[PDB]
Amino acid sequence: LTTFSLYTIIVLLVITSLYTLTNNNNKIIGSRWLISQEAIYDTIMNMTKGQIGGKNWGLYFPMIFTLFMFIFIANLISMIPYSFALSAHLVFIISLSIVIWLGNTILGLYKHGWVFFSLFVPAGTPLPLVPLLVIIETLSYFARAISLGLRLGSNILAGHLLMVILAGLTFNFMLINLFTLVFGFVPLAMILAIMMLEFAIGIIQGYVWAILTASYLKDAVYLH
Amino acid sequence: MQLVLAAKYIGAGISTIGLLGAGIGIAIVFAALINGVSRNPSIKDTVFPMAILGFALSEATGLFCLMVSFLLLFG
Amino acid sequence: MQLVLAAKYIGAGISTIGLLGAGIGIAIVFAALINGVSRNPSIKDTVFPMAILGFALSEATGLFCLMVSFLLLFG
Amino acid sequence: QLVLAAKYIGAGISTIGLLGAGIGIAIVFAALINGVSRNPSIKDTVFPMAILGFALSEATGLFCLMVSFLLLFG
Amino acid sequence: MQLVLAAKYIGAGISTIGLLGAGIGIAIVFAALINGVSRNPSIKDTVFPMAILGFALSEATGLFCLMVSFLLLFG
Amino acid sequence: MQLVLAAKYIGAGISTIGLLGAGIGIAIVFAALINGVSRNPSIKDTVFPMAILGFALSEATGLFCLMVSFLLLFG
Amino acid sequence: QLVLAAKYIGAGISTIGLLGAGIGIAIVFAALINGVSRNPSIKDTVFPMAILGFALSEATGLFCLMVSFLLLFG
Amino acid sequence: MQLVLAAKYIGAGISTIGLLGAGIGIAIVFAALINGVSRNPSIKDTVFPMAILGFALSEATGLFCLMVSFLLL
Amino acid sequence: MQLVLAAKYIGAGISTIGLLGAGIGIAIVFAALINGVSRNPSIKDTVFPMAILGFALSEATGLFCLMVSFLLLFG
Amino acid sequence: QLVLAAKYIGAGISTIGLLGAGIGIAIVFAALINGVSRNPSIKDTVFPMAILGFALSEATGLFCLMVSFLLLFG
Amino acid sequence: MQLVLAAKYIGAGISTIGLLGAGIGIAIVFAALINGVSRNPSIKDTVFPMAILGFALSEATGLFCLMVSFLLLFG
Amino acid sequence: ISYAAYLNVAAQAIRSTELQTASVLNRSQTDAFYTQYKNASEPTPITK
Amino acid sequence: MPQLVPFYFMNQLTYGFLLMITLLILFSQFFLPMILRLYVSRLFISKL
Amino acid sequence: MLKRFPTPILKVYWPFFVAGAAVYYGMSKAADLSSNT
Amino acid sequence: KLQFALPHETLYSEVTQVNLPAKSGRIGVLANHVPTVEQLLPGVVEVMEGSNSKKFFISGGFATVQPDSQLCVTAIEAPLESFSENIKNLLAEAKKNVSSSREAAEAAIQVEVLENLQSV
Repeated sequence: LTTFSLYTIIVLLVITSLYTLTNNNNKIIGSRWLISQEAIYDTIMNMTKGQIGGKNWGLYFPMIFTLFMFIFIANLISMIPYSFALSAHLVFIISLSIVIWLGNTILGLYKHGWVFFSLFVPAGTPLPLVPLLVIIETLSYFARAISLGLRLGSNILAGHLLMVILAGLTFNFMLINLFTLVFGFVPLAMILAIMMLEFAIGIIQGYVWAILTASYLKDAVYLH
Repeated sequence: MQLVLAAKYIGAGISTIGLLGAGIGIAIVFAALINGVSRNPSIKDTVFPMAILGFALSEATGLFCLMVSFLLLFG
Repeated sequence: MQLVLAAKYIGAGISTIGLLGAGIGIAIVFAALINGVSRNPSIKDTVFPMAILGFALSEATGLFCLMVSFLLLFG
Repeated sequence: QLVLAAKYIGAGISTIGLLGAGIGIAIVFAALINGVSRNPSIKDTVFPMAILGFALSEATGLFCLMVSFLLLFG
Repeated sequence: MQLVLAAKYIGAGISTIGLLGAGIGIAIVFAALINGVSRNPSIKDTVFPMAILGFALSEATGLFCLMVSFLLLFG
Repeated sequence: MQLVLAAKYIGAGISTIGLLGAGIGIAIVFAALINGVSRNPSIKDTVFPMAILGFALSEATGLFCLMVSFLLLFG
Repeated sequence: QLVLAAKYIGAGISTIGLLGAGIGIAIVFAALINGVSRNPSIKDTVFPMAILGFALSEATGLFCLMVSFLLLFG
Repeated sequence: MQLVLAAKYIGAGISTIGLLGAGIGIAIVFAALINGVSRNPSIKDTVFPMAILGFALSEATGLFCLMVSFLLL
Repeated sequence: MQLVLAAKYIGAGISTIGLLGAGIGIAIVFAALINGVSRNPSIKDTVFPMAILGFALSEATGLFCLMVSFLLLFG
Repeated sequence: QLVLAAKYIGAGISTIGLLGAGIGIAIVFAALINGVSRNPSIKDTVFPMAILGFALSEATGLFCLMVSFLLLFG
Repeated sequence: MQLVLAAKYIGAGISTIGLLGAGIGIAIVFAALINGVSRNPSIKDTVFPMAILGFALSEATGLFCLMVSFLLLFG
Repeated sequence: ISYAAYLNVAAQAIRSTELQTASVLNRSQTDAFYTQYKNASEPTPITK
Repeated sequence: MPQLVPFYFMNQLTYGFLLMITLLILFSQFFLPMILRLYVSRLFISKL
Repeated sequence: MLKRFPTPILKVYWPFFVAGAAVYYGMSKAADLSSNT
Repeated sequence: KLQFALPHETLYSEVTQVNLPAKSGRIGVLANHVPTVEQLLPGVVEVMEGSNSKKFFISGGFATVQPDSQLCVTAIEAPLESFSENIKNLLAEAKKNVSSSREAAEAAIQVEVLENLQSV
């Protein structure tokens, strides 16, 4: 079939096993794998109660949880060496960002009427530069549109490409003269350090996604 | 002409340098926020609106730079 | 002439670099605002007009870079 | 040919822009450490503020990077 | 000849970089003002003439630069 | 031919310039770490993993610059 | 020909030197504002010193400006 | 030939610039060490390891710039 | 000839860049003078000649930079 | 002769790098004087530390210089 | 050769840039001196020897830049 | 001279418009003689 | 490159938007309220 | 184990879904134009 | 909370914003604030509990946010209205006194008080 289609299936199957094969039939005491997804549940519950913090925060608490977990699993799958990304197929992540951004813009229009453009008066400021601050607030409003997706996309794509380029160099490092085969473990360790870093910047990015589109959702639900 | 088309691709690169300034700038405003809020924990509610105004303006200088880049790119 | 048309577009890109300085400037003013408000809790009524004035003047210098850029780019 | 050369050269130029972002991220984190060390107890309010500030700092750098990519690929 | 006209427009761009310094400079003077008022509001009236003086002098270096920009650009 | 290969080498060199800011960045986070820890004697256990996070993030910006340098250098 | 172009470019590059002096001037004045706010009363001694510090910082910039005119006019 | 060989020499030169940030970086770390030690006194035994760690990481960024110069050479 | 003479002028322009650091430098000495004098109220009789020494030394680097510029410029 | 031109140019570009070390070195000694003036007594512990840092900051500048000579000579 | 002699003059200009760093550097040491001495008063006896050491190496970095500049310039 | 001596002088200055009360005035006027003693020995009871 | 620019975008996006809606419903109705149940159960015994 | 606890999502997430259909359609056309090359 | 306490008074020994003139310039303390000890310079003080504000002229002292949100302010003697024309006349004489005669520092402090009084 299609590698992308097959890996969308792998993400679904990983997520299904994480709330089935992790505890047996609900044991109150808790089972060691499920302790992780308790802490994740709580720190995003108390975070988006911290952000949007309405009474509809919990209505967007599943949404912010599946925006976490999607990015969280798809930046472990792409970290497998022989594996074909979903998230580093940028077109889905950037498109998803634009969907959420438009669904914020429409939500803002719905919630804050035609006085939605009062959002683009940032604060009470001198009147001869009130219109300026509408232009360069709206410019920033759809700079917010692409930043959120492209941040995550660039980090993951660049990380894998960096590792692969260094791997290709280290292939030829270990296929040339024996003085280069001395300290042959040191480039392997260097690539390993980057691989450790690439997990870090992906997991932080899932949190950055979910705080940033909580900040945007704060803007969209409540005026400012 | 190869020279004119080339000039767009070089010139775009040159433009991109300017954006860096706003980037440092954004961080500076946020740094002050963190320190400020630490120094008086209850200042947070007053200051946070001020912070968002400042963020937008500091960022805006970067945006203007990026617009000129796009004019060379797609001009 | 191909050189001259390319030179116009290039000169614009170079000018775009100038914006960065104003960008750092904006941040410095707002950082000061945040620090000051933390000191007094209450200076802001006086200081906020001064801050807007300071912002405008810093911004104006940035705009001087921008107008030279547009003279080169368009003109 | 001249146009192709210009893409590769042009791309290089754009990369200088990233340096500012690199400094920026650090400034937010330094402030995080300063704030945390100053209050102790501010950490829970300040930590989400700091991550947001980090993200925004990163965003300007990201735009520089995207112009670089755009020239490289076309 | 074309090279001369090219050099004028390129050179115009190059000079524009000098303006960035003044953009930071204006902000520094206003930052000092903001901090001064917040640290002692009784200083404010004394500091304000000195602030305007320092602002003008800082800005001036940039305005000299901007005139050089027009000397290159127009010729 | 020669020009394209040359162009690749030049662009790579320019890209190396990008890295410097991240280098300084790593130091800045560590400086804050030392200064904070000397203030509290005790913040350190909480702050140390936070400091590592800030380090990684700063470093990553530099990694992006480097990988772009590699794309131009190696192809 | 090439020489004419060269003096215009060289003049451009020399103008950049001014940047440092402009920053310099503000740093002296910033310290003036900071000092006077600290003492309320340092100012009588300091105000002459501040004009001195300003002049000297500015003087470096004036060297930049005259080189620019020496290329451009000369 | 000439253009490519020239480009190698030039490209190497540009690569040296990246190192300057690390140089300054190292200084900042040691400055912090001195400041910390002067502030606390007694913090030093914990703080000195932290300073060494920060030093090493700063140096690594510069090292990357340096090796790229060597490759171009 | 045209290229060599041109190169004198270009090289001179480039040389003038170095001066910017000295401009900031003098200010750093004098800022410390003002700040210092506000710190002691009374150190000043020692500190004023000490400061002039500091000024001169920072300035000297500037003069060296200017010298190379003059050697290129005048020939 | 393009290659020979480039050889001399390459040396020049490498010379730029040294400016950073000049600032850096000063920062280490600035810290020394600040620390020592606040404590007095810290100086005996701090001076070995200062010398270590001094050497390290310098070494980066030495590398930049080393490439200048390496390019110049070939 | 026109190209080589040109490259020497241009190259000389580039070398002069290195000096800026020493200019700022020297000023930083002297700034710390004036601040430190005004804070303590009497630290000066120890500190003046320390200050000469710091001055010397900062200056020396400048001298390294300078000698390369002369080497290119003269031949 | 001490920091609190500075504050003391300030407190005395503060008992200077005219809307004052006796207890205030008494708080800033007191009579005492510090007799600096010595090792038996004793420099005079010099007014405080 | 395939990991850079493909042109398979609508094919990709069809399977992509399907995976998102699947996970959204799946989390929201099934797996999240089963965590909220663990919390409430622990608290109900805690209350009793 | 698994149990459906209904969550109102129609009344919550309608603007998101409207945006999804529009972007889906616009990207369908974009994909067809990009698969030409 | 707040304690504004003195030997012979216990003014404000709840309170929401207090505005103080301190060695750190002028300081405002509002709700939770970082736990500090700062010597208050000779001062014009405003204490606000809600919007209501009470104004004190204060001989300096020490200020200490305690980590239990007890703002201990201790000073020797305060109301602003009680302190504050005849005093300006007396202080003028005291300014003369610095010329003639520790007493130099004392009279200098009196001049400082005259500046503070002028602020009132």
